[PDB]
Amino acid sequence: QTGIRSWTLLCTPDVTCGSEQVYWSLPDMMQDPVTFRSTSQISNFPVVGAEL
Amino acid sequence: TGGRNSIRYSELAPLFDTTRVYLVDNKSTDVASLNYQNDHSNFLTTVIQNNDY
Amino acid sequence: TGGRNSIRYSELAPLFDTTRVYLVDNKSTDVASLNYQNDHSNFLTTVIQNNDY
Repeated sequence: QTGIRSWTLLCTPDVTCGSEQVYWSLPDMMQDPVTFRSTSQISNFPVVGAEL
Repeated sequence: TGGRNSIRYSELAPLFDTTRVYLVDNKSTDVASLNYQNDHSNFLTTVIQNNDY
Repeated sequence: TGGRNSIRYSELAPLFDTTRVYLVDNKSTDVASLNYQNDHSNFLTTVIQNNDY
């Protein structure tokens, strides 16, 4: 109730360091999903699909 | 279908028929502000993916 | 009027009846890129006031 056992959690390793996902975007060929704003800033294109 | 499609959002224009909303945790702006005290098994997400709000 | 109003822009949604377009020189992004060699009495302006393009 006081030790590290409190604010931390013991768990399995996983070399990958963390399943992170990626986002596809086909700005020039598919309508921009619901709330996405249309732009030209590569780092903000609309997203059409997510995947690990 | 006909007039029954329209999926609308504030001023951003009419989108028609199926589209996609995303439920994600790793969204940076969210973390800091909403689910600070929460964890991956019970969090809040902003489903509005609009950069300006 | 009826169906004849609609003032449209790319996806940004329908605006109806009179609105306002602006012709300005002092617009920063413009200067640098378009009317470099020109002067205030004959310049180019981007009338699209959308931050993202």
